[PDB]
Amino acid sequence: MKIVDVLCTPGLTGFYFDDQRAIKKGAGHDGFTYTGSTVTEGFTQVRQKGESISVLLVLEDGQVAHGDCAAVAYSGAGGRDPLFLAKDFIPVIEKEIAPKLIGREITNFKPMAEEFDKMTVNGNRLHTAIRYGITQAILDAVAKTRKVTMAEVIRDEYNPGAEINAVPVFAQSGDDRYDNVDKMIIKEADVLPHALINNVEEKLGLKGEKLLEYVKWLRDRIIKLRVREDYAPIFHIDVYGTIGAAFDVDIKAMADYIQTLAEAAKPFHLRIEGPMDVEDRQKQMEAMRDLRAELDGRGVDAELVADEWCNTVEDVKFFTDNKAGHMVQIKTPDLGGVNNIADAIMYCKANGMGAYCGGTCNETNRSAEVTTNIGMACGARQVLAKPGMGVDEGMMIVKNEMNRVLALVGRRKKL
Amino acid sequence: MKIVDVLCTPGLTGFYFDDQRAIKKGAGHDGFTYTGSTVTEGFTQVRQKGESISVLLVLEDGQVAHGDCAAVAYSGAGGRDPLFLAKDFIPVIEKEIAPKLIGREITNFKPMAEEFDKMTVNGNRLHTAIRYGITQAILDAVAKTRKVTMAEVIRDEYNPGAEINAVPVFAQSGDDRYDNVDKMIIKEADVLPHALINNVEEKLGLKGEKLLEYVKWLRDRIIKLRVREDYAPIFHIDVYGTIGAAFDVDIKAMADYIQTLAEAAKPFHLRIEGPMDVEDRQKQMEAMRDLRAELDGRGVDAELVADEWCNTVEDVKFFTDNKAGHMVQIKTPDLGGVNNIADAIMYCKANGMGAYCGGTCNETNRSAEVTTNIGMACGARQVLAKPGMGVDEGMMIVKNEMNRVLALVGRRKKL
Ligand SMILES: [Cl-]
Ligand SMILES: [Mg+2]
Ligand SMILES: [Mg+2]
Repeated sequence: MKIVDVLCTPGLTGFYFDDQRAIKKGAGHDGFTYTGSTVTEGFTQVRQKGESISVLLVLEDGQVAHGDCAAVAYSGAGGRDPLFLAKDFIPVIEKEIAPKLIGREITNFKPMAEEFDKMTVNGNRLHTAIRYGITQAILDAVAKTRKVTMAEVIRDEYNPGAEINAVPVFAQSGDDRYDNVDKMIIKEADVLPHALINNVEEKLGLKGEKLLEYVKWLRDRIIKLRVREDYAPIFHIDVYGTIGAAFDVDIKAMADYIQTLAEAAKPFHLRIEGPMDVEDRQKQMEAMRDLRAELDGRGVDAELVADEWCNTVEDVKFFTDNKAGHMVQIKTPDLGGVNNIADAIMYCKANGMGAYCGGTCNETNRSAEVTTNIGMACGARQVLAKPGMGVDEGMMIVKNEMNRVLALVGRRKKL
Repeated sequence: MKIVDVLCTPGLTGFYFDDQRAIKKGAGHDGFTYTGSTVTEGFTQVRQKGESISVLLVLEDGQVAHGDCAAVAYSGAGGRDPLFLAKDFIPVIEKEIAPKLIGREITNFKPMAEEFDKMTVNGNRLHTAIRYGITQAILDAVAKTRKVTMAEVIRDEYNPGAEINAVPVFAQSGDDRYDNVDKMIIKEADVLPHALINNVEEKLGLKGEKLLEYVKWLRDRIIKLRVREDYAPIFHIDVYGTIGAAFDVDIKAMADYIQTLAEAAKPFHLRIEGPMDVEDRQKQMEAMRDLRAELDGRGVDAELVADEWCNTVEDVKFFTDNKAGHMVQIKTPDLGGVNNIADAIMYCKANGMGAYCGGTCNETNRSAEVTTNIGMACGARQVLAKPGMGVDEGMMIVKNEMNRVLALVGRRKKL
């Protein structure tokens, strides 16, 4: 099957481009908007519409493969590629990438994805978001050519022989950590709520006392609201390094604190994302490794999820190798070509590291469908319900795709 | 080409099933839930998860057509089919419709959709949600057989010789009529905000003063936040009959009051949905017609959008024939077969009535893509951004689908 055409359309995402540098300097509030001057190049406002590029591969048989280019909300922030304005990046795809695809015979997903993930123009690598879209399109093209699900393609090429099963769906609440919890309970998230505990005083408490009461509220809320008695989701709470800050990164003091969180969470199981956030990757690994080893040596039944300083596939291998937490976050848009997600997940598996197949609230419905398929195929420990902060939509996009994929795969076994 | 297999999966939606009867009975808000006894049959809490049924037709070439069965959030309410629980209706599909689809030749969309729309079981019509889902799936099957967009199939069969263009996108705010407005301005909604003015004293104001003030605020908000000065969206406010109630359905008084909103909305054009809500369909048509008469005769360029008592295709024909409003809401989930959306729009356009291609917050990402296609094909006046109350997600689904479909058609025009 040849590719005969390549179309690009600009688009929306499930959220916003936020000027992080402006927000961290003290950008004020006004309704759903931020105020004051923009700090980051390219921004016209501190908050503006998040953008995507839909990449369409017209196939020889007339089918159309579809992937979406997207970046995180903090597009163009520290250590990221420039603000992903479709206007700036459609011309690159149309003049540098499309001619490399038109007339190409569709081969396996792995080699083609890798070619396009590493490709250079003027000796310079492609914007992560473009690699993200183009490889999603390529995966969808392989799947359509072979008449199977994207999951199945990824399984064949990255996880030979394995079963494809449902993956636990993790929902994120943002600051509305009470109302969106209700949403998640009612939509039966397998993992919840993130809770956006990004403030020591306001959100954690100076002694961690606020999060402690939140965990108790959360446990009770589930017991009260759940339709089915046997619905028992896993707690996943992101403390943006505030446990570290509130306890001066004292390994033992953090673990003692975390133990009381666990006591408060029971009967439910507790995952804490980003306990600490220290000053370099080496020392983040060490602090995660040792806090895990502390928790583990004492038999405190809480898991740590890596985030801060764990970005690249190389990072994923580094945190994995060194058991720097119990779960490593695989950051789908940041990794560029979606083949890297599968590589990263499969490394985690091979080394017994829990794999959180993540994403951004600022990507699309399509990009979410694709990476869900990857998550399923590689047996990730959980996948993010995404995009958007509405919760319902993100859960629907991700779980419905999961459900249909399992239906189709199961049909194929009995043929 | 035939359909070779049918798969049904249970799914989520962008929203919830709410027991409307209980909500009117006085169910108290608690977080994102409602307290107390359910009043409607089949409900187990006053708010429960929205449910969908993804319908997949496997065709003999190995492509998979996908349609989503979905109902309104007030599933099971007055004049409605029973609460659309997946577990209740999947077996109906599997037993009664799958055998009729497996082995069926793909001919044209129109006769296939009509057969399945009007299909009976033990003498009784099928649930509107099943008809909704099945016909979507059929439409997609037809498109995939012909290797064209869903829009092009509908254009070919209902709107011959027409171009397919972008359609104004309308966003709903729900009660958060302030912050969600900000969203819509940042995402550049063509029509906004709905505003859920569903209460006389709290929302409209007794003498209309609250809506008037909200209009003023809305106008300033757009001028305040718009990225580019020539963004001039259309105001569309739903008032749930309350202008009728506050002004004793007096035509002159209502005409006078909308004139003031119109004046307060300038430079922005205003549409008011459901100005009144009377005792029966006949008196509803008359009030709509006479109110439009007054405004038109007085040259107040503000429009009236029909809703209440305008439900089926005969109703849309009824409101069209008697110029009862300037626009009519085509209620996509409620109409069953999606072929009926095409018939209703095209009637409206043959007789110079605005066609509002609607939907629900409680349908799916897929149903929204499909009916968006129908809207474009028949050249609707506007389409609802949907599903979900998040706003961002429903705008992305609807508008990103819109842009891709136009890119594909434009390509086909140059082939
Ligand atoms: Cl909240
Ligand atoms: Mg984190
Ligand atoms: Mg209405």
